[PDB]
Amino acid sequence: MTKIALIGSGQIGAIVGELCLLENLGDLILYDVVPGIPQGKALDLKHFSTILGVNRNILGTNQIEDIKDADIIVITAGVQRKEGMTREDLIGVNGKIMKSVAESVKLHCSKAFVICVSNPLDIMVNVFHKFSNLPHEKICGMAGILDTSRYCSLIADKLKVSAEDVNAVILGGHGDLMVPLQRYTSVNGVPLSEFVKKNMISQNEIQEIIQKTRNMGAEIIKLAKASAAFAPAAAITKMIKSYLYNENNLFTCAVYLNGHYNCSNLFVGSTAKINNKGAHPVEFPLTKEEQDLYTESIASVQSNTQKAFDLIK
Amino acid sequence: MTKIALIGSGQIGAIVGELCLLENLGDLILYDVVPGIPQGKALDLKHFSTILGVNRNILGTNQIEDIKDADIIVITAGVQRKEGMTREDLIGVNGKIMKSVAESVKLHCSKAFVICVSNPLDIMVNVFHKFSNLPHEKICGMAGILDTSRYCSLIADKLKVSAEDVNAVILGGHGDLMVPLQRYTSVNGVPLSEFVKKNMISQNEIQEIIQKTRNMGAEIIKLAKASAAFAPAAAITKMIKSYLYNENNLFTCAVYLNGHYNCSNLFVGSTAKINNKGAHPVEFPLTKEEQDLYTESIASVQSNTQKAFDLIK
Amino acid sequence: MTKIALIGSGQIGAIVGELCLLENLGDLILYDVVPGIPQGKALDLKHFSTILGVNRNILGTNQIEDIKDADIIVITAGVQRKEGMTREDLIGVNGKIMKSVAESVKLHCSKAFVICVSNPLDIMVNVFHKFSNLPHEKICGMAGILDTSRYCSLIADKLKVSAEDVNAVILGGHGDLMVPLQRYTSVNGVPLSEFVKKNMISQNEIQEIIQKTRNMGAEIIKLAKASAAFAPAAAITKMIKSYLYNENNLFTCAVYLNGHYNCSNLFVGSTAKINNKGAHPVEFPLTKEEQDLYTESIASVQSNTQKAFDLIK
Amino acid sequence: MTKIALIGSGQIGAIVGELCLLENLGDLILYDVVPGIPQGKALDLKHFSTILGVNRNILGTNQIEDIKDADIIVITAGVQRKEGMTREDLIGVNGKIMKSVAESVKLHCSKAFVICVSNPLDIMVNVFHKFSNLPHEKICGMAGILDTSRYCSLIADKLKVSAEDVNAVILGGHGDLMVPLQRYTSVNGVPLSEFVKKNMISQNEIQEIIQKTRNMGAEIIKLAKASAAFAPAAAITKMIKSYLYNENNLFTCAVYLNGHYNCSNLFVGSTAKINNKGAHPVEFPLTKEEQDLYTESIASVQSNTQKAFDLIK
Amino acid sequence: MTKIALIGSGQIGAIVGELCLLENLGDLILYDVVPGIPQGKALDLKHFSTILGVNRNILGTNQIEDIKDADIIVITAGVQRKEGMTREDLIGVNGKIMKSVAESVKLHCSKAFVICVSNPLDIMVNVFHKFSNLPHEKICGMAGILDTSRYCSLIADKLKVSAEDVNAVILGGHGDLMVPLQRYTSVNGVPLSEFVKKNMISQNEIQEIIQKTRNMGAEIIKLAKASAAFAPAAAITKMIKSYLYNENNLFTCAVYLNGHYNCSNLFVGSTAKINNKGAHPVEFPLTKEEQDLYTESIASVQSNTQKAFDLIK
Repeated sequence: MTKIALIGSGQIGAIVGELCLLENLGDLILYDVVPGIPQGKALDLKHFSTILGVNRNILGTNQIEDIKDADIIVITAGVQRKEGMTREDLIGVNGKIMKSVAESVKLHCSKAFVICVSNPLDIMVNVFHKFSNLPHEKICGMAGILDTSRYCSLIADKLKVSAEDVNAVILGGHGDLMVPLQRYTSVNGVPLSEFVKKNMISQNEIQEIIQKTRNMGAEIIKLAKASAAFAPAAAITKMIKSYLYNENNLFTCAVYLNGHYNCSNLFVGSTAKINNKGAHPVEFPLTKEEQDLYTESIASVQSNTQKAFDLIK
Repeated sequence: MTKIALIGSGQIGAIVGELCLLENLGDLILYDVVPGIPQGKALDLKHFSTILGVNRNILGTNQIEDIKDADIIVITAGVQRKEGMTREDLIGVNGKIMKSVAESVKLHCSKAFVICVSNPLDIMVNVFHKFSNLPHEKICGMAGILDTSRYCSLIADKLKVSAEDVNAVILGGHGDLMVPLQRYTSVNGVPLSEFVKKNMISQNEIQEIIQKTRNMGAEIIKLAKASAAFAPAAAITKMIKSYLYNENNLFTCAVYLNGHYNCSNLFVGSTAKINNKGAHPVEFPLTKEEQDLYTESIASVQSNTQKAFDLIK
Repeated sequence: MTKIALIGSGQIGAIVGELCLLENLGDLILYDVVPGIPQGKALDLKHFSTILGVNRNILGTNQIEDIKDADIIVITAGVQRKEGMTREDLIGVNGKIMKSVAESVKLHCSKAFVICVSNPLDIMVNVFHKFSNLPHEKICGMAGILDTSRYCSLIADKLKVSAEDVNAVILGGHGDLMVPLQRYTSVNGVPLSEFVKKNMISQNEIQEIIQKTRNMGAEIIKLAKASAAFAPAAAITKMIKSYLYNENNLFTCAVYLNGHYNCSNLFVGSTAKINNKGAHPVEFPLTKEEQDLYTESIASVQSNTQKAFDLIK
Repeated sequence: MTKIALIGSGQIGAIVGELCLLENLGDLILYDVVPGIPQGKALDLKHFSTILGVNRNILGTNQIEDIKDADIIVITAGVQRKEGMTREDLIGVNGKIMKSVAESVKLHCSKAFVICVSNPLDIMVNVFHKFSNLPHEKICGMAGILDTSRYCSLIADKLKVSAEDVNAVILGGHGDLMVPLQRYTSVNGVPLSEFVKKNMISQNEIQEIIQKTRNMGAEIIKLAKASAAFAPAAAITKMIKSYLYNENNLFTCAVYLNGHYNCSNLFVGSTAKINNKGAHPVEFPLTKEEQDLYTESIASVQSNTQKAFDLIK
Repeated sequence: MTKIALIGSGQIGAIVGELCLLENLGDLILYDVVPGIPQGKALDLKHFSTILGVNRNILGTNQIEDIKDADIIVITAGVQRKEGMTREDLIGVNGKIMKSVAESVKLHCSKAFVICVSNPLDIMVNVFHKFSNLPHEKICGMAGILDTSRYCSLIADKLKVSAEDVNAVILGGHGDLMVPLQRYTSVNGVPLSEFVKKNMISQNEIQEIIQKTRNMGAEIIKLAKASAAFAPAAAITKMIKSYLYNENNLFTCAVYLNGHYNCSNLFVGSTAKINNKGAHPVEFPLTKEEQDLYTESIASVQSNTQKAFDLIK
């Protein structure tokens, strides 16, 4: 009975649709502006569903009114960045697209939980909120899970351990001003600081890792000649699962802050719980230095978000 | 410990890699001729692995020697067809590529089980056999599973049933001369013929469905502007699973015929079992009319194969 | 949000609960008459859930009112048979228990879909219907998927093939009078009759297999000193999945017949579809000899159902 | 090709076999001393396998020589404790049974990786080592993962968070002298201490939770009238998976200490990595108070292990 | 210990301070921009306190940093409208003042609960939220209580009953687009509609009363040559009391809507509860016609709020 609408049928959308089918999360509505594309991918995905014994319904459409009564909405519509570009260079073109999608969600399915993915992520979540007229807990953006996966994955490699239970918190915008928190990094419960004391990893090796995390998006663009698609889709699916199954899992994602971390009236990457009712920030006790860094990230997101609103006229 | 080598890191390969990671089938070696591409997709796949709690190793490489000791080889290297083109139009360019891959497998991992996917499928399997020097049971191509999924998917839709237990046999080349067998089509055990007697589907509706099944590959290319990637990948992964886990499943795939169905010394789509030891054809008692259709399909594959060998000097 | 209520916290119930948790089908309500038992299994199932990363809610209770607003009900309450007993020996004691459970469902959650498992199976589905006051499509029992598994499993062994795509229809009561249909038995589409023609299996071997299928329930009792628990639980889960996810899969199960197969006003093992709206019988064209066997099975289920109603006073 | 041998076909063994089948980990060998019991459970597991589309081989046997060439061995053979008994009460009867299993493993498959589960756990691992003549890294016992899952499950409930990414380290014997480490407890990376500072949980509430974790095994026995089976099986499976797939995951489990934590020549619950080569202890920097508690737990295990060796003559 | 800060020491502020003292709600901080004014009113209020036996502390100040650690903040700073003006004519001058106060509250007492009173009310609340960086539940504006008191007062007069237990809901902006709800008007529990049926009041008399309620603000300006001061202060005090004493009273006030009444991301007059944690909207089921009126009011408040933000660059 659950309806999942993918607004954007590119790489990410399609793989998200694939991963939702694998876990039987819901019926799919594949939407795109470009004619034929969603219908073709929907055909493929049906055949895929037949081979693997999944039976959910899949509809490829160019009519956005087909999004009606979606329980979940995943927004990948928009242009992606190429080599040499920043995510912020897309601000003009994608802000306009995001507003249009917001307006459509507003009139067709105001009760949906909305995961925004268009870049620059945090900024575009703010645009979607402004024009959508949905409650703020029902809107979020995925980024922190992806940055966290990269950071953890690199930490796990250096420590010669499974990435499976390396966890971490990364605060702030999906960009160069991420704030990975060493204090909030653990390996199956054991803080990262124990591994530095045991000389299994150094402060410098960690700073190196943090740098690779920051530039990872660009690095994959450079190497693959396309932007990352699999990891973003898995992260999105993780957030969908947390909502549908009322899991109350604690992630980092772009979320409405409201007096948390000295910030109010802005969507930005932060620690949050996702359940039945949406995405809910949680504040943890930061040091002065940690909070200073986080505020600095929050200042960029503030500026750029204003810029985005300005450029939309 | 199992090593899976993906020769070709395009859409199909990557997704195959993705599905192999989801089921923990083995460590991946992502190979492509184009520099940087496998490395980047390997990065994305690692981060995808970290998010979903898979821990298998993933290596992106341009050095084909890294294929050494692969248990399994999936070949997607080659060019794909565009709108208006037939699969047979690729014969010239892909035959040469397949020969080169055959030669590489010959010197670097002669013990591997080889699933060919490059188009036109059946023809390219025969090229791979000729220059690889591998036993014929250790080589096959995926196609029948894909074509079956399509045909079963359409039969399921028209009968308003789950596709989950609609099974069928499609014999012959992966092309316009496929031979779907109505006699060998069932819905959770019940022959398709019972549904025609019950008037739930007509002989015309079936012929319509067989036509859509033939053109489906072209229809997706027209709509999606790219060739089917998810279904093919699932089909491949099924055949991999059958080999690795010694399942002895009965599929249709491109397999070495040797007196079966009045055909000898040719790889062509046919009923076969896949286990530990490879792909083994199985002959079922066809009617005259069925066999006649099959032989006709075999004849094209014969002709086009000879063409391919000729064009390779 | 989906609530799955297990009325009976024995082996079958607990495993069903476990399989439902693995696929995230819903929150569990584990009910039993015996104090402490459901609470303890619920603790174990929570710890299981924690280790496998499943987050659904699990409540062990002795208050049947906690079954309120269940979407799904699985009934395993009752006594099981020991060595030397038939299923029909439980008629007296389990009829009374079933009635009581019917009365409870009637006042606490009249909108649920109800899967009965207590033996003798078909009889006890008729009892539940009589005293529950639910629509007939909302009530069924599992058996035919279990018996089909056993029969397909033995066929697969003899043919040296994967059981994965061996499908079959077994009609009739879950007892000695099952009617497995050779004509509706296929191996990945290919009718069983093709394998008799190819001399891969003989009519005698098939009769042998049909006998072992009939006695299988007793053979496991004799060997394991307890009745089969894993396979039943899987079959149940499959029916739950076909209802929750509106799959419309075609199974054999105990369903309300209403002019189908010359039978009216009785729950008995038959071909049915399960979807959002419940279990719906489907009639296929039987031969005279098939229908005669099926009618004979239906007669025992009739007699024994009357016997059960009589013994309830 | 992987062979998993379950020495003991009770509740735990069967469920382990059920989980291994679900993930296609390997062919099963179900062994027990009592005739008929493994054969019957093997039948049920075959049928379960047929319904869920798993195809691995399952053999039920009373001939311990069938254990040959097992890659993995799970030992659950032995008596379980009843209400009012301690785990240590089983020392006499289970020590003898463990020695006999050791002697059998010694002559039939000396290259296996061995996961011991019979109680009292740490003690019985030491017995197995003594009489098996395997390398110490190839032997371990599951316990920590179960105790950790309980403790984390309770922490999660009190904090209103998903258990999914609550991690923790519990050191010491599987018994009243467990040492849960608050310092090494995190919620998706965030240390437990942050939740105390934020007043979301108190030091007393934590001591309460530690008490319930200690008594949990007994509490289930009291409520369910049988010992925990699902969570132990899931823990086991997780250690199997970490070995077979060379995951190098960091758990707590009974492992050979060798200068780690001021302890040498004893198997005891401790922090360890599991991979291709077996179970390897890892020492983390404990406080004086933590180490004191851990040494106290180690002392009991020492004493009781001696006791066990003594009672074996 | 409670500190109540009055930002603005005009008529309303002083009377609020008077009423707080009468009920011992807290220590007062009287702030104004004009030197000497607060110090003088504070003296008077101390003498008043001495006569009436109240002993709270009272500080008159021109230093806004004396607002630190205020639990409550009442903002009356701004210019009031004269005869012939609308509340909307103040938009330019008061928006700027409100922003400045917002900035000061931001740095000096971010934990306060903030009651805005400057006109035009709804619009200025939205300005305060924008620049203050406080959670939206911690900010509100008083208006409904005043409008409701006027409407209930007039209904009481016409019905010859005590105003004491005449209750009503008035939705929407504090202006000509108020929406009084007849359905939600009662006299000690008895709906207004019962009095129309009893012929104690007519539909026309009610429309007359609605009109007097809308113009009442202006009518007092015309007659008294100053804007209302006593009632506004009583209303404010009632909202303070509900916060400080955690009463959870259901009023109408300017509050952050978030998917309530088809409106999101705007402060506007609505039904809300006030407690410990701030002002929380509540949605009641409106008719189409009622919701249409309300949406119209919400549109003005939208437009003018935008206007206000524009006039502040």
